[PDB]
Amino acid sequence: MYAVFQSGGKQHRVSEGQTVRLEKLDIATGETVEFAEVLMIANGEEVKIGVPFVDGGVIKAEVVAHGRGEKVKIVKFRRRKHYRKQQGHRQWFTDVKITGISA
Amino acid sequence: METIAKHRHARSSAQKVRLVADLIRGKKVSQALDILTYTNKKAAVLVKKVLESAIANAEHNDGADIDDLKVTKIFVDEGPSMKRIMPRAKGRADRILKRTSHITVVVSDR
Amino acid sequence: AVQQNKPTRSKRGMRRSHDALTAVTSLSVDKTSGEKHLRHHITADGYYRGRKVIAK
Amino acid sequence: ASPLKQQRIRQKVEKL
Amino acid sequence: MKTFTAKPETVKRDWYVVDATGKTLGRLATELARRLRGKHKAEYTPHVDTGDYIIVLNADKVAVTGNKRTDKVYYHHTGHIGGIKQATFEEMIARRPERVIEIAVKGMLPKGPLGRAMFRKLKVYAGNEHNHAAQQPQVL
Amino acid sequence: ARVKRGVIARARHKKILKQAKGYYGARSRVYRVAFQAVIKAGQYAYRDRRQRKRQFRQLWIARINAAARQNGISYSKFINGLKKASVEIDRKILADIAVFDKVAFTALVEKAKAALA
RNA sequence: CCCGGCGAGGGGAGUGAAAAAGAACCUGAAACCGUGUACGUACAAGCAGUGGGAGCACGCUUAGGCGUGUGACUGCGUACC
RNA sequence: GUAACGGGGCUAAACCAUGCACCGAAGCUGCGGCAGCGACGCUUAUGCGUUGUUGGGUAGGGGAGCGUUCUGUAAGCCUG
Ligand SMILES: [Mg+2]
Ligand SMILES: [Mg+2]
Ligand SMILES: [Mg+2]
Ligand SMILES: [Mg+2]
Ligand SMILES: [Mg+2]
Ligand SMILES: [Mg+2]
Repeated sequence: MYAVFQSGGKQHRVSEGQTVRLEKLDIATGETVEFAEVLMIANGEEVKIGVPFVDGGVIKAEVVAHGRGEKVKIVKFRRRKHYRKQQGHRQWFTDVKITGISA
Repeated sequence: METIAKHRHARSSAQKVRLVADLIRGKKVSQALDILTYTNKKAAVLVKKVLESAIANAEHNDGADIDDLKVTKIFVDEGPSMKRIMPRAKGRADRILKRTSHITVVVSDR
Repeated sequence: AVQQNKPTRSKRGMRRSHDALTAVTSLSVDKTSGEKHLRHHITADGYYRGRKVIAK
Repeated sequence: ASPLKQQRIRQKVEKL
Repeated sequence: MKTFTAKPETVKRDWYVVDATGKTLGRLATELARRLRGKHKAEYTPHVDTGDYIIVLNADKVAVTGNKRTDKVYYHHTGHIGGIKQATFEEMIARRPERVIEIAVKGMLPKGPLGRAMFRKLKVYAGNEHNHAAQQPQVL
Repeated sequence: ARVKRGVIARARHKKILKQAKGYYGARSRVYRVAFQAVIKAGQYAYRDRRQRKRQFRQLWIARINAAARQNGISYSKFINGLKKASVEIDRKILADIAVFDKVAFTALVEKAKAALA
């Protein structure tokens, strides 16, 4: 099977895949809580039942994974002009990973 | 070491002798002389005693013999710019550098 | 009769391109061990037939 | 004496 | 992981062939160039490399707009000063369908490398079959 | 009492001086780079990065066009079908599927094509 | 002791914790100049960086498209004071 | 030196009218975070969850910081 669903950005493509994202909202952990994200898989994608749009019905979902909810990155990013160099700011958004239990 | 034999100053520029000792490098040791003893000018004699050194120096520090060897590294580095002053007309500036150069040449083997 | 910027290292050698001497291609003579200039004969003592200067 | 060990000899003793 | 679509270093090419003769003029250039980049092509993200061979034929037949045929001019300029500039008709230049009239196409595309030898991938000839001397090797 | 400002010396300079993607010359040799090279990048990265989400945007929707207009009907009419379709409608980057799983895409084209009043 | 011109200078050997401490001598940065190696480079236009980004060189994960120098090619794009 | 569409080219790829579709900016939206500031909950110096909101900026105003040397700190502490 294959997949797709959003919640910030439409990153979902691969199978389970273990792949980046955003996070919860109070602080990732590692474990999980078993938060199955909600329907949108183009009926997966694979199998003679390679169904068209998403819902061949309701209740075709996945499950969490909490692949490891952290990460820095850093990007310099600091402007300039011709009579002042604001040169001073960096601001990532943290991030959580995931390995989503397949469709 | 695999026997060395430098100079130290000797007096005669970086580029001037970086020339000469480019012919030497790779083959050599036996070819040392031949291709210096003929190839003309001055720069190319202040190598033909640092080669006779870097050979007797492999018959002392190193027990190696006068037919082997290789000349696996040469380079001429920038010795102190020996400075003075020239007249000219009115005076302005005469930087005049009497420029110099250390030698180091190294022979070893396959 | 003067430049305006600085002829970078890059160009330092883009004249120098051509120089890097070339050396020889020498031969011996029937009578010296392996000397001989490219035109003058035995350095080893000095001659070609015989009494060139002082020989044998 | 091999023409470099000769270029030696012949001189190292045009010394002695 | 992270998307974009890879484009090996190309890894795919072709062998098409198209007549021209039919008075289609210039408008042909378009898909004669998009198909030289990748229109119909819905894969192989260009912008970096890509390609797709074509071979046009004759060309010495393409009605051209309306009056254009008599008037349209080209101007080469040799720059060897002597005060150059070389006006020339469509009429007069169709007395030699080489690089031009069919190379009103090299101007519909990128220019610079890529867009450089991205256009030699055209091939011209001035009389289809009979002296379509090009690689017979399989066309469409 | 003293300062011998010479200790915060290169500590201030090496600081940026370490900007040697080559760059070139004193553009990573001296302090010509000063900022006049790093402060450069240091802005180029601001926009010409910020720019990418429209530089990969137009990207997809060239492919997206080539696809559906290679099945009949193009990125203009196409999206129209798609949008008129509530829960039934997602959006590019994945409308890149047309390059790893055609039929999938080719199927989307259907669903889009048919929705068309 | 050895090369050298009864030179410069240098190589061994001795000293000594150390000579990478050798007397032009403590630490030994920068501008600047060499030698080694890897990627790039002989149809290619500009403040030379940015976003892509292949490929090679390299270390990698009992794939999972990774770190590193590189950077063909292609979107912008005329240093500062 | 074409050189008075930017060009290639368009007899529509020009013009009038009409209409749907789409591309398009840092605008708006979504989403993860920063700070200043009024509210809700809670605790409760407080904060913190949320929440309304504001943060282009030269002359200049105001407010927090960073590190350099010396000083008690200290015959303390690192340190062959
Ligand atoms: Mg946008
Ligand atoms: Mg020292
Ligand atoms: Mg090339
Ligand atoms: Mg990159
Ligand atoms: Mg401000
Ligand atoms: Mg101010």
